[PDB]
Amino acid sequence: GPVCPFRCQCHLRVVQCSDLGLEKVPKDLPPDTALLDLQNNKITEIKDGDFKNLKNLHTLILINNKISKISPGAFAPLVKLERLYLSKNQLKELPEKMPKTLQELRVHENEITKVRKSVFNGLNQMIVVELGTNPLKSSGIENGAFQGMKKLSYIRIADTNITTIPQGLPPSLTELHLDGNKITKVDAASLKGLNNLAKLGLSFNSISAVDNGSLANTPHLRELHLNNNKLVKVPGGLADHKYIQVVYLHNNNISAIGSNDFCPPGYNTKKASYSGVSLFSNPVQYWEIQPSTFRCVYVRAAVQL
Amino acid sequence: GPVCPFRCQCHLRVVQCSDLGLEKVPKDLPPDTALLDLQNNKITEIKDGDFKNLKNLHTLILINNKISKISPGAFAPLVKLERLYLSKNQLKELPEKMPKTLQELRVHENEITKVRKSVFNGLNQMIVVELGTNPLKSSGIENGAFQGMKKLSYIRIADTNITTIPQGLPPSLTELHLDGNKITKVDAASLKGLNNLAKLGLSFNSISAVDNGSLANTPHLRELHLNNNKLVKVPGGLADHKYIQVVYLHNNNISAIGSNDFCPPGYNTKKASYSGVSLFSNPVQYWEIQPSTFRCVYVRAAVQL
Ligand SMILES: *[C@@H]1O[C@H](CO)[C@@H](O)[C@H](O)[C@H]1NC(C)=O
Ligand SMILES: *[C@@H]1O[C@H](CO)[C@@H](O)[C@H](O)[C@H]1NC(C)=O
Ligand SMILES: *[C@@H]1O[C@H](CO)[C@@H](O)[C@H](O)[C@H]1NC(C)=O
Ligand SMILES: *[C@@H]1O[C@H](CO)[C@@H](O)[C@H](O)[C@H]1NC(C)=O
Ligand SMILES: *[C@@H]1O[C@H](CO)[C@@H](O)[C@H](O)[C@H]1NC(C)=O
Ligand SMILES: *[C@@H]1O[C@H](CO)[C@@H](O)[C@H](O)[C@H]1NC(C)=O
Repeated sequence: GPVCPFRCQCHLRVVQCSDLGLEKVPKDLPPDTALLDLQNNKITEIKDGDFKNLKNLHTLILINNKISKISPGAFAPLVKLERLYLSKNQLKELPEKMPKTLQELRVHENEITKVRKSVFNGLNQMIVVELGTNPLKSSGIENGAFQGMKKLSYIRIADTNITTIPQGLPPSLTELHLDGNKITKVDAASLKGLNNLAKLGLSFNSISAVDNGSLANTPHLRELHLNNNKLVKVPGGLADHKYIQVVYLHNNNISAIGSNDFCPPGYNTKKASYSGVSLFSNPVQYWEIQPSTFRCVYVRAAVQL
Repeated sequence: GPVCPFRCQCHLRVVQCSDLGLEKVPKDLPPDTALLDLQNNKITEIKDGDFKNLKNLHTLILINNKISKISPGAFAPLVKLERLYLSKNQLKELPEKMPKTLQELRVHENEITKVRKSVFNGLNQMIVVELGTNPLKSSGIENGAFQGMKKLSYIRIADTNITTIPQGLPPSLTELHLDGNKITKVDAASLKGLNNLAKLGLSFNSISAVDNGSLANTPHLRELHLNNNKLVKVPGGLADHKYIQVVYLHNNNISAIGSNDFCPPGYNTKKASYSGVSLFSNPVQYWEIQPSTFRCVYVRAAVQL
């Protein structure tokens, strides 16, 4: 029969092996295991036999190991796998042939420099991907790499070397989080087809420009965080956009605000009302903003100067 | 209504906020939240209002933050809390007035130097405690500190400064893991009353002696790991013990093995059969062990010299 490794706790389909200095994945675990916690050990690779007879496993936590190598399909026997947590390891690339049931993949704080389309092909249950804190550059992401994920709703690539928004992002996305990178411009083509995008996080980059037409490509966008960048003007298209409600622009280089930067000239009843606009920590001062500029805002607390 | 903090994912009673550099616990989370994941942020303290209206919370993950301070009872509003994970933080002591529903407490890799009985009083649902990787000394553990936990089944104190087995341990214990400390002796009094103890992990200490009578105080002990210590002889009492099956003694200073070190002189049918005995990496050599010494072992693979 199955064995609980010495010091681990195996109770009610949970195998708890965190904090033990283990050097490889334990074998002979109970076949009905639903959650496997191997956080904070010293595992250095995942080999082909590591995950056999764990056909009920829905969660695998490998956070904070020393993994620098994963055999292709090492995870494929995990036919019910939904969550794969690989953060705080030493991966250079994403694992190939992950189980098609996968819903969430976390690879925060690795050494990832290449993101291949192939890793993601057929991963049609994937809803969330977290890839931040990696030395990754824009050249390292194949165009349309994330396109094979037809239900993908959330992606975050944060605190990396990327300099442009990835092209060919899946149109199912509702959240795109690209905070703390080295992005210098928002181009319209990267946002093309993102008609379900609700949130766009571009905070803490070096953005100096938003292409005209950019935001019209995210017609249902509701929240736009562009604080802590190098903007010299408010992004074009806010007045004509019908869904935008939250626009953070604090800590930028904006020296003037024109009268139709936020509001169209005539009250447009089809345009959603602003709930939050931040403009503080910019060269423009409250006394340089024409009163009319926020005529379409009716909650006075919404605008923060 | 409730708010999902920007970049977090709130889905099906799970609030996923890992890897965001957050500096405090988010407020206004959905009231039905069952699991809250705040792993890998920059939270520096838990204040009194932090956990209100989270009455369905069963799991709280605060692993890998910078927490150096927790107000007494900050966690008490968490009336359904079962798992509290506080590993990889900067705590100096354990939180006071934890919820009485608590089943598992993990505080691996903190700066804990004092363990008070008071923290554990009334925690009668507690089954597992992990306290390893802490600068903790034996003087820092009040006598009988763990005694208030009447269902406690597992405790691990590993990779600390402790030099003796804690006294007044709860008699419900089935596992005691004290690997990698600075323990120098096994005294019988520390083991007194541990009649449910099945596993005893004392590996990687500086143990030079096991008091006679020690193991008789754990009458139902099945596994005893004493490898990587400074033993000069096999621990007394193994021949008379009726339950011991696994005895690891590799990497010690054992220079001789007497004929009744493991087996009683006459076959004792009430004594459980050895399944594993390790003796390699000791001064005694295979050619110095009288054949009869393992007469009560019938699986020849059991004994490793
Ligand atoms: C950007 O890439 C270089 C290697 O080309 C790396 O050394 C640097 O730390 C990266 N930035 C980060 C911290 O991701
Ligand atoms: C963007 O659009 C605005 C308003 O129509 C215009 O003033 C500006 O010159 C345009 N920029 C470019 C480079 O096309
Ligand atoms: C801000 O914009 C001005 C001109 O509009 C320019 O002189 C400057 O280089 C920009 N950046 C900073 C950080 O001041
Ligand atoms: C033992 O305690 C001292 C402080 O008295 C500490 O500096 C040392 O690192 C401790 N051992 C460990 C690593 O727990
Ligand atoms: C422990 O017991 C053994 C066997 O009865 C005996 O040889 C030994 O001297 C005892 N040690 C002490 C210090 O009582
Ligand atoms: C081992 O025991 C012997 C005497 O039996 C002693 O000389 C020595 O100090 C002990 N320790 C080591 C590490 O050899």
